[PDB]
Amino acid sequence: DMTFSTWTPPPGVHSQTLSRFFDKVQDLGRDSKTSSAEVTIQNVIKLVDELMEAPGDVEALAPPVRHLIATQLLSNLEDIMRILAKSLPKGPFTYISPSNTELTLMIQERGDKNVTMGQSSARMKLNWAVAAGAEDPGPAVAGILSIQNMTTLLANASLNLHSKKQAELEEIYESSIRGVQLRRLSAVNSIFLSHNNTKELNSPILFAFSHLESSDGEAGRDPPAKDVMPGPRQELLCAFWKSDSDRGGHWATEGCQVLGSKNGSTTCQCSSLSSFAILMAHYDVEDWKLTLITRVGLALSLFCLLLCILTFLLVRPIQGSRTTIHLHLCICLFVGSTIFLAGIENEGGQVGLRCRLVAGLLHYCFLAAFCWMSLEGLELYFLVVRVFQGQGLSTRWLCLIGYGVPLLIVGVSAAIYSKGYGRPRYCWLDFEQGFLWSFLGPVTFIILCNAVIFVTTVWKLTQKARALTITAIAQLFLLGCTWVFGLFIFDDRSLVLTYVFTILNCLQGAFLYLLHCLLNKKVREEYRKWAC
Ligand SMILES: *[C@@H]1O[C@H](CO)[C@@H](O)[C@H](O)[C@H]1NC(C)=O
Ligand SMILES: *[C@@H]1O[C@H](CO)[C@@H](O)[C@H](O)[C@H]1NC(C)=O
Ligand SMILES: *[C@@H]1O[C@H](CO)[C@@H](O)[C@H](O)[C@H]1NC(C)=O
Repeated sequence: DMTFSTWTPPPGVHSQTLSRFFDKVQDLGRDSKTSSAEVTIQNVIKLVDELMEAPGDVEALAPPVRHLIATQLLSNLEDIMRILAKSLPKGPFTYISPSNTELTLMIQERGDKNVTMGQSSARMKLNWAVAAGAEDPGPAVAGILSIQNMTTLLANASLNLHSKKQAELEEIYESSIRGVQLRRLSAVNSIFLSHNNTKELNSPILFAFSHLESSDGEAGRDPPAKDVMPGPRQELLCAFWKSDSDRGGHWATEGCQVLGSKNGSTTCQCSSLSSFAILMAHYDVEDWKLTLITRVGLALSLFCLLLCILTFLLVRPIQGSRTTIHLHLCICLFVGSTIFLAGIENEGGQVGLRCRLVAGLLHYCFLAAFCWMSLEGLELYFLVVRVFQGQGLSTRWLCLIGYGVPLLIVGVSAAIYSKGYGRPRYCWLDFEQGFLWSFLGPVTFIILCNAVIFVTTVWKLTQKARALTITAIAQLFLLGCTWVFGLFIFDDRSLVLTYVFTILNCLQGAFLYLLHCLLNKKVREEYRKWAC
């Protein structure tokens, strides 16, 4: 037969088990027969099977060395199959190893017929023109090899993501990717033509790769594979093995695309030919998490609001409409901050029911606190207009307005934009599909109402209540500034605006407690009465 290639380890690599494998490869190639060429190919495949079954000291090597060895082994297997392919007559050649390694070969004359080959692991529909070769005048050579336990060699493999592929993935996930963990599905490991120049195809070729299930039952009787449910943080790879100058080799996905997956199969279309395999690759991505600074600041604001609520609940001299409004505004702020601490973080998952509920209650607590501030302004207006006679406004109407107007707004918005609640990064509203206008509508309308109320109250007072109007205006400004800076903490790469948001929460709690409780004299007298 024709001269066989000498199989050598990669330079600088020492391994006794691999040397034992290559010595048998060389001796078999020395003693191979023309009628045993396809036997020689199967024997080489069985030697690969034994090498997998006896990993030895290969795993003790560096991963880049192991990947380089695996690339060399698959390349040599392609070379020896190509060499002995011309030694075989025309026709298909299909063999299954006792270690369940499938190899398909096919020899036909030159032509442009659409040829669909494959038995179990894969189905390759290719144009036969490229199988003949650009310069080879002999019969066309093409084949597919599938080996199941490259995990012996391809452990902790690396995936090189293309720049535009990274840009698309980060647009999909809306932040950076730490890395990729690779879990393959198929045993397909080699697709080759007659000539070695298969780096580019003038026409894409379709493949139907099936993924074997490692069942412990009788072989050949298993049903077709059940489809794996795709998760949020994972997408399906029609990948190939490409050598690398720095780490031996890596997985790559460019030039290939996914078309569908059913009956235990995945349909891929590729612009080139190489070692193809289907990966079920989970992407490791960091999730936006509140910093310790922000958590401590929110805890301090919660403490201040708790002191406020206890004071407004227990100090009996100060009971009134203003105290009721401050009580309920502090309650809404406390509940909103508690929900923010407990559920703004989305721990690297999809937008579930809990995340959507957290976004809904955050919006409700927002609108309720804002409407209770508006109620405080409205009662100041009513007090000034009636020239301080009184009777206020009943707490039942106050609780209807400040807890039902937000309920109506949130219910309507969640009935229209149910998909706009919760994001994969944080449990807060998403402003796509015109949700920004529908969210700023009620907010800007109540801002306009508050501004009208405050300017009318100031105008009426110009013709102790001016101090209350100033305090209400400053409190509204502080709450609005806190919320506005609470919307830009998620976007910013450098969390310097989170410092401002934390400081604004701290100042909001301190402002409420100082102005409404500490600077109050009846509150202090009640405090010393309790502490006596
Ligand atoms: C493949 O063989 C390795 C040992 O070399 C073993 O750890 C692994 O579980 C096997 N996997 C399958 C699917 O046989
Ligand atoms: C990746 O390699 C590390 C050792 O660096 C090992 O602890 C870990 O189990 C490996 N994980 C996979 C999926 O190979
Ligand atoms: C393959 O699955 C589809 C449903 O996705 C089913 O309609 C079809 O009958 C199945 N065929 C085989 C051979 O399992």
